[PDB]
Amino acid sequence: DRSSSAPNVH
Amino acid sequence: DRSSSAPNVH
Amino acid sequence: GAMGSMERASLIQKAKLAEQAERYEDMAAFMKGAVEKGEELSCEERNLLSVAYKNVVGGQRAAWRVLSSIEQKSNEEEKGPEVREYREKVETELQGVCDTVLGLLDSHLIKEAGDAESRVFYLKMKGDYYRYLAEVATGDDKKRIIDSARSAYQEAMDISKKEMPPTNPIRLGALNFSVFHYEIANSPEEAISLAKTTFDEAMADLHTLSEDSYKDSTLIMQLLRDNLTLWT
Amino acid sequence: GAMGSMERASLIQKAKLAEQAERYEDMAAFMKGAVEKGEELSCEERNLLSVAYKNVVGGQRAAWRVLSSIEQKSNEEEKGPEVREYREKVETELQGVCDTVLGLLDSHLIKEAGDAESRVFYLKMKGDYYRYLAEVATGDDKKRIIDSARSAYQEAMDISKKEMPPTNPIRLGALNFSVFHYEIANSPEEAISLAKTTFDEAMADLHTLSEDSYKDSTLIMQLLRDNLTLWT
Repeated sequence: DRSSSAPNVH
Repeated sequence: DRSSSAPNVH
Repeated sequence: GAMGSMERASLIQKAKLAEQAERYEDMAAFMKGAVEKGEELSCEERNLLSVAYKNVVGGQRAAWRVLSSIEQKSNEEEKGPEVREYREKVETELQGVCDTVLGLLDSHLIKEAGDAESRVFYLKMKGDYYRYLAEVATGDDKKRIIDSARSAYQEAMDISKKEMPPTNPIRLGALNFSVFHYEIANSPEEAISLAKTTFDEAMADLHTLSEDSYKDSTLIMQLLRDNLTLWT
Repeated sequence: GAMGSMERASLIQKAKLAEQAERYEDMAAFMKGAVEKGEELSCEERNLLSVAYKNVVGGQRAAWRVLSSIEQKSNEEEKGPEVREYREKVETELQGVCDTVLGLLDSHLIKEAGDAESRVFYLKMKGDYYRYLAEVATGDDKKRIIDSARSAYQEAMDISKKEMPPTNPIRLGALNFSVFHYEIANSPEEAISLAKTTFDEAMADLHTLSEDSYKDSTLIMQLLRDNLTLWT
């Protein structure tokens, strides 16, 4: 699967 | 909670 | 309408791709445009139409409920008119989708449908979309909406009772009329009698079915049981 | 723009209600209209803007991936032009949201922002929205898009390195530059060196933080570890 990027702040 | 109604066919 | 340059079959074709992508606003407008071609719909094409407009209204209903609860918590300092303005705007979007469906059945799906399974399917849908309007109604027309839903629901029952077996899944899907009674009509004992009569007459018919049909009907009978366990 | 009759604060007010309802198209247009009022944004208002446009583009990306896979399965009978027409239509919707954000930063958010944390936040976002365009680019402008994303990413790194500590969550959020390297730039060993250097320098800084700040940074350091476990 694809790589993890930076999450939705709240 | 509220009552269950009839589900999405597929 | 908006979709008048495209072939009927390409429109069916793209509705199924939108479902796969989970793009139900697109799905609903493709199926609106197929309907407006003027020809009747088959049994698979009818299910596409109900899946598309249900997932769209389903989102509006859920967001209207969040908003309306904040508005009421702000009664039992004050933030301004902003909550009541925005709840009003969502509510007006939902009433507009409900009026769009109701217009496709009146023009001209119900009057062209002569089979029991076509005609019972469209009359159910009509009572479902008056119900969702009643869920948000508060004016003088609220008693009028509750009576349009009632009337459409009852005509479909009379046909289904004399024309289809007690295990037919469209006939079981009667579940929705019992919800009407409980949550809209303030008649909870009516709601309870219907669901118990409905469950019992299907139960005694299962011996007549294939394994594929057995599985379809027991699905919907389990929802009748969950409600009775909740309403008692 | 469209929102020009409404007060700036009512617009902030309604963006937070849309988030609660999970109505992110509404959320994005409220925050577009606040931006166009001409004043700079605070640190909470900036997070609202990124939450709103991320959830909207997030849905377009996921549906574009479904469609593009069906299109390719139909190469390795043939259904017609319908798949390629509908994938093309979604793709054009995504490129339009990416051009709308990129225009708000150029006009005039980046040039007015003088604090390190404002300026690094907007330059990251700019490399993120060129990245999503590159994910669907295939023409002569594809090498040009990959270079706009690169340039914006690197300027923000240089500022963050000389102006903020190695545990700052905006600085850790560098995770995104390593994804650029791995999935877009065909440079997977670059991607691996960055994530390991980044993890190590934050690790040796944790002793300086409160329990609330510790929790914020360890969140994002765990995503750096998951990728290394996957890329090796």
